Amino acid sequence: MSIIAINENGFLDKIKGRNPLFTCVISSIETTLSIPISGVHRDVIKYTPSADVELVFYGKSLTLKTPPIDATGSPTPATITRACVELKNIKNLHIDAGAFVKPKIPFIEIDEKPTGRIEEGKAMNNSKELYMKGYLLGKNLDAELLIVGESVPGGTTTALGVLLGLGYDAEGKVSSGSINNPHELKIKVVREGLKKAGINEKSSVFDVLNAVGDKMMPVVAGLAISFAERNKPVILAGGTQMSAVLAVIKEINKKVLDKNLIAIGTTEFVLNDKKGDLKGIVEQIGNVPVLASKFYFEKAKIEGLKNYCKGSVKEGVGAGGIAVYSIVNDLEPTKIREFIENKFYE
Repeated sequence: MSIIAINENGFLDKIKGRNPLFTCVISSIETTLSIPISGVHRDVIKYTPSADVELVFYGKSLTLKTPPIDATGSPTPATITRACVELKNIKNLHIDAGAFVKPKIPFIEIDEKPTGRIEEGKAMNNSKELYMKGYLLGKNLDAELLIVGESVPGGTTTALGVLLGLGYDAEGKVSSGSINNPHELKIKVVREGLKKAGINEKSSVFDVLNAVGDKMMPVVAGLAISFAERNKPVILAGGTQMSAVLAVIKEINKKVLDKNLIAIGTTEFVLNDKKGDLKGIVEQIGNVPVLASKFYFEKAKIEGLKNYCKGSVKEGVGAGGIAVYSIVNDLEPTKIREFIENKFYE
């Protein structure tokens, strides 16, 4: 309808009428401060993830005082997530797995240290701990459904690395936030780091993460496995990075994906990315529902939204996913667009 479904195997009936909790897991990547692997400008990259979740939780950013707009002038996808949170009354609580600058709203601290130098094969020490920290947290979170999103700048390069390190064919398939994608750079950083950590076929998932992952990933894997083991549906609210994460879920608990309980929820912009292949990556991982939200941003009064139609900003902060949740639960898609148009004064 206003949802694009790839292997909807009675999953949409599973998220209908259920009570959600939304959470966004934020992290920073040390590489990102010296190497322009991400589209977020260096001058503001440290502050970006907190500012995102502040907008979702509180209604405005508090470290950054400026409005939801990126280079290109596009409203950042937190505007979508917020819209949904306000129009569908979705309780939300956000998690820090290493943001350079911490949020000024209440947040769950899980790891205060950033993800490390990806090109040096030292992303982290404790992918297993982070996984467990996320698992145990999930037990104490009560909801009939989890929508778990992310906000990690440079996360598109760690998604590439982790998938490549688990032996998937991902090369032209993981993409970028922007239209421009410095692929040559990104893949050199990732391969450089797999080389240095000594990653191979015999490597464990915790090694690959430790080499080139980002800390958001284990936590979300823990969170998701936890809800899935309790027979609760989970929407991995992100694009191509969530495929990486799905890949990790498969390594830790292959038999959880046999339950039809974990879906990727993203936007039409990611799905229909000319420069990437979410569907393709996910076919290699397993038969998992992939669902994208339609925004009808072509009709938007605010021109920054139409930039989504071009690829200039595609997804983030669980926007794709929380909108899937909303739309299936009877939010008219245009209500999202209008919300954002009305809200643009703060």
